[PDB]
Amino acid sequence: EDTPQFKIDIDQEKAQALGVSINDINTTLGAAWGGSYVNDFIDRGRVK
Amino acid sequence: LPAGATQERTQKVLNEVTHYYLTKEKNNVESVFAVNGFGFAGRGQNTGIAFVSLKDWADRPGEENKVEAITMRATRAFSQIKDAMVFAFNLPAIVELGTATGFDFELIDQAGLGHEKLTQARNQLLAEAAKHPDMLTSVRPNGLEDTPQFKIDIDQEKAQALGVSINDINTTLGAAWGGSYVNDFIDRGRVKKVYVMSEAKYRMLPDDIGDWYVRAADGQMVPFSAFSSSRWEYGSPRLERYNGLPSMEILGQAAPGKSTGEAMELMEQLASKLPTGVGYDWTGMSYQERLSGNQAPSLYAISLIVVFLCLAALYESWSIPFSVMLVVPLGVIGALLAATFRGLTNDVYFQVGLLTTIGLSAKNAILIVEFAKDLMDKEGKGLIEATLDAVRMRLRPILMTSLAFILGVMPLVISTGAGSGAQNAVGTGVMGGMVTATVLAIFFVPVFFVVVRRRFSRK
Amino acid sequence: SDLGKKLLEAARAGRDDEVRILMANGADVNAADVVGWTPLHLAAYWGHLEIVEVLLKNGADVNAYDTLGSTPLHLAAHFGHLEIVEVLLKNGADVNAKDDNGITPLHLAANRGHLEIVEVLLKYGADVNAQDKFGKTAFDISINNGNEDLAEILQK
Amino acid sequence: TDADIAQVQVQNKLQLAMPLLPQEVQQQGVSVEKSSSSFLMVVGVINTDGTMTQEDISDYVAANMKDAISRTSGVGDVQLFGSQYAMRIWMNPNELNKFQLTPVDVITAIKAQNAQVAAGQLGGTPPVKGQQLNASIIAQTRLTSTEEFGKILLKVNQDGSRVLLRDVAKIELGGENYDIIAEFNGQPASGLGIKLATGANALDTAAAIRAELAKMEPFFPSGLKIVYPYDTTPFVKISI
Amino acid sequence: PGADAKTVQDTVTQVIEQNMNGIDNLMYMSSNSDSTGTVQITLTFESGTDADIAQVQVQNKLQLAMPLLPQEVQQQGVSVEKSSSSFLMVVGVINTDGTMTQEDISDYVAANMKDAISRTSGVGDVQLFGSQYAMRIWMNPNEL
Amino acid sequence: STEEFGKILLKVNQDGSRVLLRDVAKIELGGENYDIIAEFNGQPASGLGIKLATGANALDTAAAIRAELAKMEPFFPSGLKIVYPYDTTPFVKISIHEVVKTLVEAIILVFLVMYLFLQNFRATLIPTIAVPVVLLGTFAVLAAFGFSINTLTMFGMVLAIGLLVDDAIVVVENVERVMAEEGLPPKEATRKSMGQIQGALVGIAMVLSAVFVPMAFFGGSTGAIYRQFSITIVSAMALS
Amino acid sequence: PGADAKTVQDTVTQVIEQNMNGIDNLMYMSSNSDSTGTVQITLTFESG
Ligand SMILES: CCCCCCCCCCCCO[C@@H]1O[C@H](CO)[C@@H](O[C@H]2O[C@H](CO)[C@@H](O)[C@H](O)[C@H]2O)[C@H](O)[C@H]1O
Ligand SMILES: CCCCCCCCCCCCO[C@@H]1O[C@H](CO)[C@@H](O[C@H]2O[C@H](CO)[C@@H](O)[C@H](O)[C@H]2O)[C@H](O)[C@H]1O
Ligand SMILES: CCCCCCCCCC(=O)OC[C@H](CO)OC(=O)CCCCCCCCC
Ligand SMILES: CCCCCCCCCC[N+](C)(C)[O-]
Repeated sequence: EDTPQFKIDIDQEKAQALGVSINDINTTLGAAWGGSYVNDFIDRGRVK
Repeated sequence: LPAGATQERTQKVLNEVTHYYLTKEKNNVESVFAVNGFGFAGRGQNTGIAFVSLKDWADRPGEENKVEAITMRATRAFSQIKDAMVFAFNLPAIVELGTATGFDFELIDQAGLGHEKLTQARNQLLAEAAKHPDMLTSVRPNGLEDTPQFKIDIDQEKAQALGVSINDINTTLGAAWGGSYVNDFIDRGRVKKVYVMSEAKYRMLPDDIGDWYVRAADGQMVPFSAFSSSRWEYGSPRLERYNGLPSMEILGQAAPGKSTGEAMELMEQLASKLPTGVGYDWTGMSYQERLSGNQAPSLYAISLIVVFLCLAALYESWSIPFSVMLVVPLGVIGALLAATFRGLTNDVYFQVGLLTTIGLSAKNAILIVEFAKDLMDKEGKGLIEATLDAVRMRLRPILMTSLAFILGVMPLVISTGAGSGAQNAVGTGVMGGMVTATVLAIFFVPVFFVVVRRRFSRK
Repeated sequence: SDLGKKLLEAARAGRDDEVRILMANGADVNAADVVGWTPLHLAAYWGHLEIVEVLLKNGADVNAYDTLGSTPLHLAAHFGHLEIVEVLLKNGADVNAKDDNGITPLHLAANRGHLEIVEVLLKYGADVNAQDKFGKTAFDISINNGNEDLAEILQK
Repeated sequence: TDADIAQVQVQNKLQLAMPLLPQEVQQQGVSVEKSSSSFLMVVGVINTDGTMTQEDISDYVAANMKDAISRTSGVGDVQLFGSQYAMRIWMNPNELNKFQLTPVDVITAIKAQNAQVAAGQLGGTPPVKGQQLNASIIAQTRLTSTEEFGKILLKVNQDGSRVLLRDVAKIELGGENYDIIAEFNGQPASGLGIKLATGANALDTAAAIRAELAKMEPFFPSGLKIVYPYDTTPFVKISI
Repeated sequence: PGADAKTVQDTVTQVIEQNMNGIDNLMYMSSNSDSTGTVQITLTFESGTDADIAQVQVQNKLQLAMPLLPQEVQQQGVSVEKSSSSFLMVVGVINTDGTMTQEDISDYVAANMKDAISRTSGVGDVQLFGSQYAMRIWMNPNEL
Repeated sequence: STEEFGKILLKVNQDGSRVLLRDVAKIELGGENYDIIAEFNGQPASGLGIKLATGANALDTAAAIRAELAKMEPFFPSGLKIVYPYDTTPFVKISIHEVVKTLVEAIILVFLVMYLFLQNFRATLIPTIAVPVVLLGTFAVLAAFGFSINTLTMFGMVLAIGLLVDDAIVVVENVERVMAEEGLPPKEATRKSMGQIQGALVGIAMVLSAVFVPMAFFGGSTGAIYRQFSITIVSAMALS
Repeated sequence: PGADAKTVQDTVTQVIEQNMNGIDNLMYMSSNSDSTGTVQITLTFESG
């Protein structure tokens, strides 16, 4: 069934006025709340 | 060549190798294809192969001018070369497969021990293998050893302090010293690659590192020496992995007189006394032999059972079949005598030769027993009368077949030309096998039939 | 030298028995590969205590430096071979030895966080205020790596 | 229908769509499996000494067991009941704002300072005449520990004080996801949900899995043990 | 290009190895990563396995793993070949008057010979011992 | 062209002068890598590694390759020459010739031995017809089963010569004996002669099948080699 | 996209065609390279 979800509108005019990139907003929101797979590292000789 | 040896040094050795083959073996060698920078064991500037092409076999009489002879002379002659392991060797019969003689061992890192710990565990197994020359021979790594490598550490703080980006630093280094594939261009209607790289003389020695400059945000040019530090460390120039886990391939063979199966049994026992988290497995020829070995006993059993069942139906007896099946050794002894005398091996050609020798000797026996039995059943003759009357009737056709076939395979034995190795294996085992199979059977077949018939008065 | 290149292999491999026979035959102890590593460099790197002692007994240069100015003490300290660091220092290893980068055995010991070796080096008079080409001390390394134990040891 | 040809035809069309998909979806890896809907068996893994958590057990299975089982013939799909470890950078917005930094600055720093660089060689080909030295150049390598990720330099202030990644985030080894958590009789556990490949014999595959698990058991850390909480193949074997 | 054994292993070899799942009749898998910037992963299959079905199943799992590899490796590309095959003959091409380098000869063979030999009746595969020309920019750091 | 790459603009200076790519780099057509240096008797060399196609004739292919290289001869620059350091087809041509020679010489020897004992040309012609019919039949069964003419299959028939030669001699010799001993006409003599050996010949076929057929049921590389001899000998023997 | 018939033939059609060697039961190969940047290489095989 459908559930409550948190709708957030990014005001384009306000962002352009303050000089805030939309890519920086989307990345900041996505990375913080959703998570971002940056790159790989080696944990005891295995790529992760 | 030794670890860290350059392309130029490897060429000097290949030139000496090439010079030798076109000087000392000019009557045998047609050409030398010198490939500097490639090796089946591993690649690098310190490896190379020389493919020697010979003149036609007609222009190389006697063993003196054969691969085995040239190989031995070449290997011995190149023993004098300093700071290089140079030796010649013949190609396997089937180049599709490897050498296919010995075992192929994989030492596995099962618990993320790392490269260094797996090297120590390998050296431990190699040392223990060396303590058994009576069982194991030429137990060596297939891969390469660790070499000195130039570790350079970029100071992140100094880079940010001078306003020099890390991408510009890592591109300047990678592009100059390593080379960078930029994009494609079209040369005479054919798409080809574009490569940027440093001109040789500016990417040779550690001192040249400081000759490379990177522009900062403020537009000032900063040398690599300003924000980098360098030291020497050891690392692998060729890292191996088996079934997803880090591995090291170990080659070896059973000592003279010992089977490969027994040589593997010890290698397993030695491997079980290695540090914790160090496993092993059998690959290639070894993997093939173990599965092929498990089937052999069951296939012999089935083969030997159906032979008996077929003869039992033919003769209408559980006893008489034995009279036929007892001829098997009469042919095999001759093949082994001929093989051991001429100095050949128990190879596929020899093995298939034994079966056809056994087959024809069995056929000769089947007809003698059939004739002998039919005289006893139909014409009511006695055992000895029927046996003597049988061998009498079957003498001529056996001698005709034997005389024709022995002369027929004579050229294969004496052959010393192209593909003579296969012909010799086919001819030698069959000729010797047929000589004994013919001479013994005519006297031994009637003995087998009489003894078996006397023993079992059941039918 | 022929035997010189067999000694380099022997010292690296940790083949105590072969090194023994080489010292008797008179294998060059000052033999160096292309990068300038003596058998003592290799022995110190791979952590072969017995071979380090044997080479030092047979007149091996304890303060021998590679083409980048690094000594066996640098390697022994960096790779955490405590026994070899003590043996080298007793045979007169330069404790304040600077490579081409201005890095010392203390810097390298501090970076990998070898507490025993740091104290052994400090006991033999390691300059704690010794700065590299970036003006960094062993203390500056300890706080950056976040090693509280090492930071407490390095209070001059 | 031949499942081999079905997979090839489906993937042939998937590869036309792949480039149009978001970069985040491609980097997560799209998979094309030919398996049954139901599980063949569940291979449970527990620590009887209790010296490994649900998260430790899940990482070990993912790192030392899953891949070899996934490559076994007859295994169509393998579901890890748990997650493999990842380097988790848990960002603090109060600390990020304090130093005038954002997640963008953190992502840029990690890519720059957790890099595996191809730096070339000394005396590389083509070389100059009279070159005696040939050695690989080693620059930045992948970071191996939380400590190394901790000392990633984000920026340096006006006074010359350093801002490290550990100043704006807590850094630990943690699962790729935290969705799946398994138990065996109320005890911390992980395991592998194995689906039978289309057409493959269930008993032959089950035997092949047991043979592969037997090659792992010897090299287990102390306490770790394999349990069989779900298997459909024993019924087939016993019923016949 | 310009990558060490460890760089090749930790960015390419391990990433490909981890994605070699759901492939039918695999006996074992081996690989090596060398200092010339090369990796070779050999997947050996059961006897009586269709080599075409085996190659495409390997190929298909690699294609989906291509986005996980470095930009420089995707740009160069990753070859999937049947390696168990052997050579019928080796045609050598030489320059006697010393007017051409091995690069010059290789480019001619690639441009004017290889394709025609590939279309010849009964030829199953043709491999060039060398590379066609590439535009080489040999940079000078003093002038830069 | 190298000219165009040389004319690539990098920077325009304050005085107005232009920095091109040829001002900061040497530009030429070279190789993709310089790792391998190939020489043939000290002379710069390249080459082509040619593999045989599935179901193709090695001797026809090599002839077709030489024919195609002959058409390219006129367009080669001055100094360029073709050389054949490795070629397997001269070895295969000798293998076929030597095996056909062996089978021909075998039939000639049977003819001589048949005449030495039986002493009539009419009898010596029966093996001369029978053996080639069996050998030709073997190739038909060989082709039907999807096998090729190779070293293993060719020497397989050489190893079977004895079994084929014997079937011919045994049948004719037994008739010649019955006629000489009982004075029966050729037709009535054959009826009786075959009546004495027909049961054995059928039995011999089954015994030799039991010896050779199981050899084809070995697995792996060894199994594949053994299966070449097994199928060839069993086919040749069955037709005989 | 955007490539002429000549450009796409040199960079695509000829690159694919030169790799279409040693395929079983291949009768003939036809291809066309047009001004829309579209390439189509048709391989016809033996009956059966
Ligand atoms: C018309 C007359 C000619 C007929 C001759 C041909 C008969 C058919 C041959 C079938 C081949 C059988 O193939 C063989 O089967 C047996 C099953 O018992 C397998 O099984 C084998 O495995 C292991 C070996 O240690 C044992 O547990 C088992 O006793 C053994 O039989 C072999 O691994 C397989 O190679
Ligand atoms: C005993 C009665 C039954 C006869 C059995 C004969 C044994 C079977 C071998 C048949 C060989 C079949 O293949 C046959 O071989 C001959 C050479 O021998 C080849 O002939 C070849 O000759 C030369 C070789 O340098 C080339 O110029 C030519 O282009 C090529 O075709 C043919 O490709 C083919 O016609
Ligand atoms: C149906 C039976 C025919 C079998 C044909 C040959 C089988 C191949 C076996 C083989 O050679 O492999 C074993 C290995 C090869 O490296 O060593 C051998 O060659 C050993 C062979 C032992 C033979 C014992 C005879 C038993 C009498 C009942
Ligand atoms: C599998 C059984 C094979 C045995 C062969 C039997 C053949 C002998 C037949 C005898 N006969 C019917 C001709 O009198």
